[PDB]
This record gives sequence, C-alpha cells and structure tokens, in this order.
Amino acid sequence: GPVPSRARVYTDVNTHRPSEYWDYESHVVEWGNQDDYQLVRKLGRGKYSEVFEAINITNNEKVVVKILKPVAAAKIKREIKILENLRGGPNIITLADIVKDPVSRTPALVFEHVNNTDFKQLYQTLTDYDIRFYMYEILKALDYCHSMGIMHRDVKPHNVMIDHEHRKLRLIDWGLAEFYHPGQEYNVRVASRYFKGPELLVDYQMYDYSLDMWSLGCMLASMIFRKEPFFHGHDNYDQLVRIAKVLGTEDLYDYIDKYNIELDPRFNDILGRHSRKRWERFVHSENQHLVSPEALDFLDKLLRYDHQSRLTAREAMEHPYFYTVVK
Ligand SMILES: COc1cc(Nc2ncc3c(C)nc(-c4cc5ccccc5[nH]4)n3n2)cc(OC)c1OC
Repeated sequence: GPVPSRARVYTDVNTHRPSEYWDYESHVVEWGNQDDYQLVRKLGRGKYSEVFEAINITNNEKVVVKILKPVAAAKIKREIKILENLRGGPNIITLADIVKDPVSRTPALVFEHVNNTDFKQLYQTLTDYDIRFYMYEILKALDYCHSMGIMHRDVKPHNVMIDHEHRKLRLIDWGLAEFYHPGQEYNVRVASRYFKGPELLVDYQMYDYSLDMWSLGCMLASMIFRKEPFFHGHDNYDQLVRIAKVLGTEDLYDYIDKYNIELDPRFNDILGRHSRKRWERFVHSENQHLVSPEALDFLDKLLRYDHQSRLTAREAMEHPYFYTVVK
C-alpha cells in the first residue's frame, strides 16, 4: 500500500499541546448577542454558508457575518477552534463573535471586515513589487498557522482579502482547515480544483502543511504569468493532465513510485508523455515585467509534485525574491 509521509516541519506541534487545543469536539462555544449586528447586504453564498456585510451597532464598525448552512453547521466546532487558536496571528482574519442566527437557527461567525478589491480586477493591476509584497504577507499567515499545527487547505485568491489602499491582507475561510497530526489520513476532497495539489489529485491521503504551499505556488504562477488560473483543468482528472503538461510526466511517475501510489486507471488514456517545460515558455511581452530569475526560482521550488520537496513557508520567506521587499 502507500508509503507513509510526515511534515518536515512543525511535525509534532499538536501532540505537545493539551488536548483542549486540537480536540475541537470537546470545545464549548461562547455565544454572543445576535442583536449586536444589523445585516446590511448579502456578499455571497457558497455550498456551506451565506455571507453578509453587517454593522456592529455597539461600535458602528463594519463586520462580515458568515451564517452556516446545516451542511457545515455540523463541523463548526473545528472552524471555531481553529479561528480562536489563530486569533491575533499575522494576517489571519479576526473572529469577532459567534451568535445564533434567529432565522437559520444555526451558528453565525462574525469577522472583521476587509475593504477588498475583487482579485480579478486587482491581479491585473499588480506590479512586480506588489506581487512580492503580497506573497510575503500571505507567507506570514501560512507560516503562523503551520507553526500552530493547522493546515488551511483552501488557499486561493478568493480566500485572500486585500485592502489595496492600506496594503493590508487577511487570509480568510478556515472552514476546510484541519489540525495536522503525523500519520493521519485526510480527506482529499479539499481545496478548489485549480489549486489542488498533486497529492489530492492522485488520492494520497497522508498530506500535510505543504499542500498550502502548492496552492500558493499556483497563485504566484497566475500573478507573474498573468494567467488566472494557471492550471485550468475541466475536472479533477484533467487538472492533473494540465499540471503534467507543464511539470512533465516523468517526475509525476517518480512521485507516485516513491509513495507507492497506484494512479487511478482512467489517467492511462488521458495523461500521455510530456517533458517538463522551462518556465520561460510562459513568458511573453505582456507579463515579462513581472518575471525575474528570482521569481522563476521561487516558483520552481513551490510547484513540485513531491510535497516533501516544496519550500516551507519559513524557507519561502528567506528566498531572494523577497530581498527587494521592505521589512
Ligand atoms: C467592500 O467590498 C468587499 C468587501 C469584502 N470584505 C470581506 N471582508 C471580510 C470577509 C470575510 C471573513 N469573509 C468575506 C467574504 C466575502 C465573500 C463573498 C462571497 C463569498 C464568500 C465571501 N466571504 N469577507 N469579505 C469582500 C468583498 O468581496 C469578496 C468585497 O467586494 C469586492
């Protein structure tokens, strides 16, 4: 069967913590007053919640209320524990309150509001310096949560709020986040298609923090090459084929061989034989100002099939690509 795997960093952080830290099922939720918040407008809705802009009438501050649909109402304790564990952390969204929605009768998480610029619009105007600055800000969040024994598992542009005016960034939507425990087999049905790591696409369940570093690599590829998303698969099978057309099939077979993974037999007719592409193939007159040797070296160290070979968030922050960013 598959060869086991463990994170190369923050491996045992949860076992050295009291069970109260990671045993989210035993958590007793402290409830606030729903009357403190007046709903203003619906911002969106996913398959697990409805999101509203609201006003906290006790301080007139703008907030965001995530009302859980009963499908996620079930595993709310996990999200709440993770948000309370990470509160105050660099660039982590602040959970301000937990109230019971009087209409859905489900939990409603109250968060700080970010004056976000739609990523589709914002990514088009980002400069080489802005990409490096924002990537460093995301890394602070990722290294903090990883150091706290938590995997985000849904890193993507939609979950990175950017107030471009104040150059402020928050990592949001911790609904898929999980505590990392060495040797645990996790659900591969996490992240969004374009940012799923090869470990999810090949059904390797013993993954870790490094999954978020593949997702970050995809975001960086989209920003520097001005192609969003960079890997545009039609489904989870074609997603891996899109990856293999860039990284090659030989490194993919070496990765499955190393972990003793049996590739789904449907891949035999669609995968083909591809060699790795040099990153300059993706450079053209329209994105050349965002591409540098440091950017390509950094991307190359994030977009690796072998999750154990990817840069850690702390290692990524030490990379030369961030030397020009003011610290
Ligand atoms: C002022 O305009 C905005 C403000 C915000 N603010 C924001 N601040 C915090 C926060 C949190 C914790 N969750 C969401 C959020 C917004 C949203 C929209 C659709 C689906 C899920 C969503 N989640 N947000 N959104 C978001 C916006 O678009 C995503 C946005 O429109 C561009």
